[PDB]
Parts: sequence; structure tokens; C-alpha cells
Amino acid sequence: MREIVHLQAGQCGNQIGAKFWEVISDEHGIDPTGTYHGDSDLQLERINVYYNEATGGKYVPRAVLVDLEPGTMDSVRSGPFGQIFRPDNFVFGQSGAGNNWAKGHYTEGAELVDSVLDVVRKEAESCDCLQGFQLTHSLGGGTGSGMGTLLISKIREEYPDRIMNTFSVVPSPKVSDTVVEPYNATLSVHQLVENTDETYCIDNEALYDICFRTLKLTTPTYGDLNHLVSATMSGVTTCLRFPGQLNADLRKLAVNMVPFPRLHFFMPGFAPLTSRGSQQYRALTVPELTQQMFDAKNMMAACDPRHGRYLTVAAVFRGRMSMKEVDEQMLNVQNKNSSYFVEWIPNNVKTAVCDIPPRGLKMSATFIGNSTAIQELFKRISEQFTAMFRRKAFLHWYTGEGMDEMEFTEAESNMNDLVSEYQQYQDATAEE
Amino acid sequence: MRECISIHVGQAGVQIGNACWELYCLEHGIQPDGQMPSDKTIGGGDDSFNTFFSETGAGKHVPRAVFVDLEPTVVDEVRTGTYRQLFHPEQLITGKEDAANNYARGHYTIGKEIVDLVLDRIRKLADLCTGLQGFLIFHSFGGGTGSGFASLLMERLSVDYGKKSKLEFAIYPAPQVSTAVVEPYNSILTTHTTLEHSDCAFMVDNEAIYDICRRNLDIERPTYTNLNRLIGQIVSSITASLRFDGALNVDLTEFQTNLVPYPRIHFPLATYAPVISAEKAYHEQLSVAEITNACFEPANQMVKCDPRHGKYMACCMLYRGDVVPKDVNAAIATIKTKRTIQFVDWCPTGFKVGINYQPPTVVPGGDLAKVQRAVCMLSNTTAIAEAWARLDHKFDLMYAKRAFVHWYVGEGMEEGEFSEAREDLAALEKDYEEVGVDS
Amino acid sequence: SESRGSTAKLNNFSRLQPTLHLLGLQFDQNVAQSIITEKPGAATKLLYQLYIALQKKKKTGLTGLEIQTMQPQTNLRLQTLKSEAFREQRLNRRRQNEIMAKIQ
Repeated sequence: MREIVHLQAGQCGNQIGAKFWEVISDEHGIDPTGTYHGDSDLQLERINVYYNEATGGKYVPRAVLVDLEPGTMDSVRSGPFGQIFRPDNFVFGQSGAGNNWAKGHYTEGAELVDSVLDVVRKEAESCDCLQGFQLTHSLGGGTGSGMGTLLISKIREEYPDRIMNTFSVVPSPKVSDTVVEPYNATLSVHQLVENTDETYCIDNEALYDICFRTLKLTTPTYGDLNHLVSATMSGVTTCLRFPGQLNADLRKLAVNMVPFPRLHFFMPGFAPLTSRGSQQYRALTVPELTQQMFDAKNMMAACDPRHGRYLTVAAVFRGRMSMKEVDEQMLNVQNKNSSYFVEWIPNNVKTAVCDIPPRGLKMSATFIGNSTAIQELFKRISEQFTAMFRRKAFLHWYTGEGMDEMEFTEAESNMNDLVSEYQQYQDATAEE
Repeated sequence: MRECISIHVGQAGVQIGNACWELYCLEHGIQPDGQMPSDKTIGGGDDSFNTFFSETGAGKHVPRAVFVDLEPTVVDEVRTGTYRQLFHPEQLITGKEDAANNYARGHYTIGKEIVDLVLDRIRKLADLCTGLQGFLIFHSFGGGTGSGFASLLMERLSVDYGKKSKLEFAIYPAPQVSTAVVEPYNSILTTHTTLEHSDCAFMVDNEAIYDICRRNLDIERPTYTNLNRLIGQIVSSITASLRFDGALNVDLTEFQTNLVPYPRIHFPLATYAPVISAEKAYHEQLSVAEITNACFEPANQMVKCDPRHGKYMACCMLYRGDVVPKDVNAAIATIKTKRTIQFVDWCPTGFKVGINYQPPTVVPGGDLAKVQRAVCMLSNTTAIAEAWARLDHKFDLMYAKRAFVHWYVGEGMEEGEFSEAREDLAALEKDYEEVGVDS
Repeated sequence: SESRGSTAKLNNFSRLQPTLHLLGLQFDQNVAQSIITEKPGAATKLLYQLYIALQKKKKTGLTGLEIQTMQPQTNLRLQTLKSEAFREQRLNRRRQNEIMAKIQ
């Protein structure tokens, strides 16, 4: 029936996808072998969304891993749950991307793309009807950003009537992994704003700051961030995975919180982010959750939403509390915090509570909203791109591939238009 | 998969290759016999050894490297060693006449005689491999064998493989101390070949090695073995994510793509740390921030140049051992705000994160102690341009009335090459100056 | 913008605040409260202070821009302008609610 096909791209995308698969398998009671070992009720009916029915009740995952380097599949296969996936989905090349978008798209995006299109077409034809496609990748390299955009464009061209949601990782000047990273982010943003339904902003520095100042972890590593993004994904997807009283779906969310297709970026965020020694001294209530979802401390942003105005806010709850508290809380927030949201459009907060609590935690709820805070990231990316494109540094590598430089010019024109649009919609005045 | 071929030209290249191979065999538990006689007590070896070694049907390992030299004395010296049962005699090509710090002979009348043999050998080695990314050419600028023969072979390898990475590793004639006199004569001709026909080049000297060993290792009697060990450790640290894995693997292409900002400026500044002895590795707390800060100190550089004179273009950080990401982030936050370190108004940041789970090992009889983690630095700055300026000054001052040039004339070569190399180096220095100048 | 819509008044006051603080006069929360609720006296008092300060400017010497040599002002006033915008928002936490009632 209604199933969701999952996609993989980039080494960071691959690791976060594996973490999410392990998290959902543990939550829904799946042993590392491949059988079922759950003890719940809603873990058998709608379990076919991400799995596939086979003989002996052995559900198989539904995710295609796309990569250019064979070293990632070996790393992810030796894990405790790396023996359950489909090795056929591990379509890897022989040459690495080299953190090049143009080279990865041109050379490693021609003779390898056919296999992944064939397998995704086979998976789509295997089921009866679908809703959308989820792809988790990163903009830091030629692996995630190099082919994720191409695959999204291909699937949109083939099946226009599908959901294109992604969780790409935005860069940061403070924490960088590539010298030509702003080039690749520049090239990827064009495809993101032209051939993508919606996109969520993912940052590592903000997650590190959160886990340092609130979680207070001893040795925070990538595993913690993978767990956090997996939990955020599960909280987002529980609206359809576990139906409750007020259920939601991805397409309704995309329609309701995207005022204009040119602006489809979002701001994700969880809420119960507490230290180890604080877990046994907490008050599980509504106002605390509202405060942790409204303050800028708990958000995973390397920015400040207080610099702009709230455009669209969606609070997805997962638990058994009430209905009146959410509406009264949002009402008094809009009454008090009036200069933080768009005045011209009232009731910018959407109510959604999942009656099914998660496994291992009773009170869980995510925060999905689109506030006016990405503008500084966009302008700093534009400034750094202009600075490096002035004297044309690190450009011979892209020129030798075959692609010209006009692409950079049209791209920077596009970001200039987009940021102009963003700042002239930031100050949405009532009248003259 | 990730397989590369090493090239060793000259005595220095051969000894460096031997040091690298012995380091690899000791770190991977590879016995000198070539098999695994360890049937009673195992001590490792279940890893990915296919990157450098090869597996036979009988459980044997064959090194994949090129050991060529014009003088047979080095070949005989290595042959009479205790590792002679590891490689193959066909990989060690002797020679009747040698260059011995001479370019004209080793490029025209000596190096041109043994061409087809080495080409067939390297073709066979490449055919024996599946995935090829780059090459490890080891030579020297002072040694005539490592200058004339190396240039003529690389000029052909470049036109035979345009899609493969072409690395370079050799020794720079130090301004203060030197071994021979005609070293810049070969250097001025080798630099043009390495610039207009190669993609990247690494430049190191011995004086800085001497200074660092006397300052940290505190040895009054140094030897070539320690220098070779340092170079091998550097090479292993650079190519660490290939034999093994980690949180963020960094292949040859991944760092080589960004390490080259321009086709003319491809001379990074390596920095290995910590370079410490046994007693220097016990009473000393080792974290990431301290060693990263020490990496930018001019005293720890293997090139005698003050970083404060210029500024950096591109930076490439590598790590090896148990390293925690938070320490790397804190170090980045510290260095990005350091006023001493200079950079351009156009590159606020750029660098890499290579996490290697396997820590560096030790050797019985060596000077390196057991360190929990390691760090390697490859930065691009214009302050190193003084070395080429000094070399050009030396070439100009000894070319005025043609000291020791009549032999090169008699051997057969154009005198105009000297002026061509001079003007090419002048243009390169001009380009470096222009790039260093900001708005 | 003079329009009765309080967004126009926000536009006016966003520029009025730093001008009130180029004298060092206290742009006060209760002053704005009496501005919007039209309690007589507070805004009138601040306006009269500004009036006699204009008289001070015309009394002997320098214009207000040249007065800055007396006591260095803009050492924390750069943060004060942003805090003034944020406190205009804070005044909105109580005062603009009635205006927003018709717009919501």
C-alpha cells in the first residue's frame, strides 16, 4: 500500500541512514538477524512502509545506497545491522569523487547512474502506490551533492507526482571540511531551489554546541549526531508510521508551511535534550516543551531566528497529554511574542499530536518551522562565492572537466535574486 | 581498488623505498620471509594489505615498487641485505655507467639507454593492478640519477597516463649546508620539468631535520636512518586512509584536488608532529590543540622559511590515531582567531578532517616512541618563495662566466635551456608574488 | 509614516529611538506605554525635555552633532540601538496586542 522509498547518498548520508535504520529497527523490535522481535501493536500493521513482505516474515529494508567509493560499503556492512540490507542496492564506483561536484556529476554520473535508475524503477514497480522519496545526503563532497541532485531531478522528471524531501547538510565557515565547499554548496543550491519540493537544514557545529552546553557529553562524536538526526527523522515520520488522533503526512506539511516554492527550506529541532544526570529530575509537561521548542538555545541552528520573523511553524507532538494546552500556549505566545512572527498572517503554528509514544521515551515531540534565519547563511555564502570567484581561485579543476564558468555566473545571479526576495519578504509590512 | 605504485630513483629514492617497505611490513605484521610463519602466536595482519602488497595462491606477498638506479653499488648493497627474499631481482635494475650529480649524461647519453625495460616493467606492474590513483616517485634534486633519469621517465609517464595522479618527493638543496656543488645546476633543470609536466610537488631539506632532531630528539650524532624514518612516517601518515579506514576517509584524490589552487602553485608545506623521542613522549601530556598549534611553528617546519613573511592559500589537516572531533573543533576555533597566523581576505577557511582509527605503531630499535595519535599538516603559503629566489640568485651568480658548463656543452645540450629555466623560474616567482598580493 | 496602523508607528519609533538617544534622554518603556494608551503627561514630559534641550543647543554654542565632544556617547549606544529595537518588540509584548487583535 502507501509506502515510502528511501535513498542514500554521500558517506555522511550513508552513515546517518544506517543509524536511522538501526534506530527504527530497535524501536519497532527487529533483531539484527532479520526476523521480527517486537512486542507492540502498531508495529505489525503499518510496518510495510519501509520494509517489504517476504517469506518467513523476514522483512527487508527499502533503501538504495549510492556512492563512488567502495570503502564506505565495507565500513557500513561490518556493523551489527550491516548484514540485513540488500547488497544489490550497494552500487559503488571505482574512482572517488575527490570532493568535486562537476567531475562527480559528469564522469562518475554517466556510466553509473543507469544501475541506480534501474533498481529504483524496479522498487517503484514492485509496490502498488507510493507517496514520495526520501534522500539523506550532505553538501560536503562530490558524493552526496554530486549525484543527489541528479537523482532527484531524474525522479522528478519520471514521476512528477511524488514528494521530494531531503536533509542535506549546510556548510559553515566556522567548521569546514572542503576548501571548495562554497563552490559545491553554490552549485547544489540551484538544483535545490529549481528541482526539489522541500529541504531541511542540517548543521554539525550547532549540534556539537548543543551536546556540549546542554547534554554535556564526555567525548561527542559523529555517532551522537547520527542518533540525533535519526531521532528527528523518526519524530517527523511518526505522523504516518504510527497513526494517532490527529495524524499528518509529508505532502500536507509541505503544502501548508511552504508559502512560495522558491522558499522551501525549514528549521528542524527536537526538544527533550537533557544531560545524563538531569534525566531523573525533570517535569514532563506542556509549558516546558513549548519553551524548549520556542527558545533559540535548543534549535539546531548555527544562526539566530530572533533576527527575523516567523513564517510557518509546525509543532508535531508524540505522546498522550491533551489538546487545550497546545492551543492556549501558542495563543499566548502569539499574543506576547508578537514581533517574532508575521503579523499579516495569524495562526502560524500548526497543531499535531501523535497518540503513540516512542519506544524508550514517553514524552517526545519535534519542532518543524521556517523562521527568518537562513538569510545570513545565504548572504555569507554569496559573499564567499563572490570573493573566490573574483580572481577565480581553484577553478582550473572544474574547467578541465569540460564545464564552463557561465554556470557560476548564472548561479550567483540566482542566489542574488533569492536573497533579495528573502530580505524583501522578511519585512512584510501591512500596508504603505 | 585503492592501489598505487611506488617509484624509487637514485640512492636516496631507493633507501626511502626500503624504509617505507620495512615500516609497512612491521606495522602490518608482514614477516621478512614473505609468508605467514606465525602459526603459534598471532600478532595481527588481518587487514587490507592489498593496497601495497599482493596475495598469491600460496600465501605470499610481493611488493609493488620500482627500484631503479644507474649505479649498481646501491643495488648490490640492498641485495646483500636481510630483506632480499622479499622483493624480486627483476625489480632492481643495475647499470654500467651512472650520473652521480650530472644531468646531461643521465638525461641524454645514460638515461636514454634504459627506457624500454623500465617502461615494460611499469606496464606489467600496472596490469597486475586493478585500481590506480597516483604514483609515488622518490628521487632527489642533487643526485643526477634522481634528476635526469627521473625527468625523462616522468615526461613519458605523463603522456602515457593523463588521468592518473603524478606525485613528487625529493630533497631540496639547503641554502646553508650542502653535499655537492653542481646541485642547483640539476635543480634549475628539474624544477621546470616538475612544474610544467607534473601536478604536485613536495619539497624538503635536511638542515631542518637536523635542527628538529637536535632540538627535540637531542642527538649529538645523527644518521640517515632517522631521516628516512621521519620521511617514511610522513608518507604513511599521508596515505593512512588508504590501507585502513576511519570516521572520514581521505583518499589521494580527495586531498590532491584541493591541495592544488593553481596549476603553477603546487608546492605544499608539510609538517609532521609530534617529532619526539622516548623520554620526550612520557612526561608530556599530548592533546590535539597543542600539537596543532605547534604545527604552525616555523621551528617544526622541514623548510627553512618564516610563515609570517607571507600568508596561506589552502590548508590540509590530517590525523592518525585516537582523535576526538571536539578537540579538532576547539583547535579550529582557536587558530581561526589567532592574529599571529596570516591569511588572505578571500579564504576565511578551508581544511580537511581525516580521522584514522589505527594509531601509529613503533619499531624495535627506532627513536619514535608510542604516541596515541598523530597529525600531518599540508599548507600552501607564499612565504616559501624565498627558496626559489635564493636558488635563482645562485644560478645567476654562477652562470655569469659559465662555471662548470663546458662539460654540459660537450655532452650535448642547448645552452639556451639555462636561460629558459631562468625565465620560467622568474615568471613563477612573479606569479607567486602576484597571488600573495591581496586587494 | 503617520498612518493609524501601528506598523507605521513602529516605523516611526524605530527611527525616533536613536534620535532620542543622541541626547542621552531615556526613551522609557512607560513613556511608550503612555504613548499608545494615551495617558497624558509622559510623552509630553519627554517632549518638553527635548524642547528645552533644543533651546540648550541654540543657547550658546555647538550643534548637537558637535556636542559629542563633551562626553563620549557612542561607546555602548551601538548596542543600545539594537536593545531599543528589541525593547520596541518588548513594548509590542503588551501594547501592539490590541492592534494585532484586528489584524489576526
